[PDB]
Amino acid sequence: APGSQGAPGLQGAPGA
Amino acid sequence: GAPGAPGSQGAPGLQGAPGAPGSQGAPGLQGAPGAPGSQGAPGLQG
Repeated sequence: APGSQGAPGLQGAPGA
Repeated sequence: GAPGAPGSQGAPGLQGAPGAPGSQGAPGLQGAPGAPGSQGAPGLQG
């Protein structure tokens, strides 16, 4: 898993 | 006694070389990965 840093998901996104 | 061997000679040995450490090895291991594209989340609600 390590390597995919930054925003591999929504993160800041409260939702969609 | 003129018989003798002042010029027997040859080419013994012929050393190849002392060292030559490395023509070329591993190109590399890439590194920081990448899934080319933007894995964004849905925009504002809607």
